[PDB]
Amino acid sequence: GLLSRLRKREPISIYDKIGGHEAIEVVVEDFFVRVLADDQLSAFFSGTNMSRLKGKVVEFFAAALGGPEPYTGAPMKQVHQGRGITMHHFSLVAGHLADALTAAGVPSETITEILGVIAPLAVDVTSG
Amino acid sequence: GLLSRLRKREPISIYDKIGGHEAIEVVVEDFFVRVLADDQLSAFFSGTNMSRLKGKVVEFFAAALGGPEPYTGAPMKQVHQGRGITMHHFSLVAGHLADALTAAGVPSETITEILGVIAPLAVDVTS
Ligand code: HEM
Ligand code: HEM
Ligand SMILES: [C-]#N
Ligand SMILES: [C-]#N
Ligand code: NA
Repeated sequence: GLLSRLRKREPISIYDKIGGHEAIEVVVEDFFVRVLADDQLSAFFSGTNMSRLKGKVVEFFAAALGGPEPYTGAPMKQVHQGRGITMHHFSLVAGHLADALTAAGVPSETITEILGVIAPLAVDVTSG
Repeated sequence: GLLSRLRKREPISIYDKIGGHEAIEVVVEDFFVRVLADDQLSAFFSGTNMSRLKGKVVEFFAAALGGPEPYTGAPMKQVHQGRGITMHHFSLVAGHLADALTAAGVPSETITEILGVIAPLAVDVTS
């Protein structure tokens, strides 16, 4: 936990400074409200079990940002390959994530930092 | 509230000097009376859930004006996209918001300041 980590002189992760698992859950739920309300994006999710997807995305984001929870989903490249996702769609999704973070009161500098973790994933997510 | 914020030595926001969230609620009500009575604007809001929109507008204005709570709604570009809103329409809306602020007793200088915050948003809202 954050307390145990501080006793061990480990620096505070992005996961911990934004509020850990509960913060991420709330952000991911809001993120998908936004993504599914966006008609440039909704159709990508037409065949998707959304409770399941959100579960996996919480796990992925938590792990990417320094959380201790395992990611129990499939590899990014495999999942996204062939879905005709361009950098335009990736960027829109990134926008909605930034919006969800903003809505949750995450400081803008920390959102930028998170975007810097997430942006390089576009390589695995997009077709081009 | 403003009291706790001053104790922290935060400078007084536009939000705080106009009376905070309660003042903005009152203005936004009157604002939309003006907008929906305007024949050049009202059809845009045909079938809109006004109650919901109003809460989001209050939230957006509060945040834009330096208020404590984040805006949690859709960004201005996305929400206004594909509506064909012109600078003419935006100007009318801004005019209606100015008149609502005036009617609420907000000093002219502060309405001018608020319009300075609002005016640059025309880039996202229009065309
Ligand atoms: C921001 C970077 C992104 C991350 C971290 C991410 C993460 C994930 C995760 C964890 C899954 C679940 C994998 C599994 O089921 O094991 C998934 C699936 C999926 N993602 Fe993404 N994703 C990202 C971007 C995108 C974008 C930009 C799109 C399209 C606009 C997209 C569309 C999909 C679709 C359609 C699925 C499949 C759901 C299903 O199985 O039907 N993702 N993604
Ligand atoms: C003056 C600056 C403006 C601000 C701050 C503003 C703010 C907002 C907000 C907060 C929303 C709701 C977003 C959401 O649902 O998450 C919205 C939606 C909307 N706005 Fe504006 N707006 C502005 C200008 C305009 C103008 C000029 C028009 C048309 C003349 C307009 C017409 C609409 C319409 C039709 C909606 C959608 C309502 C619905 O959901 O049915 N807005 N705006
Ligand atoms: C991917 N959500
Ligand atoms: C826009 N109301
Ligand atoms: Na695939």
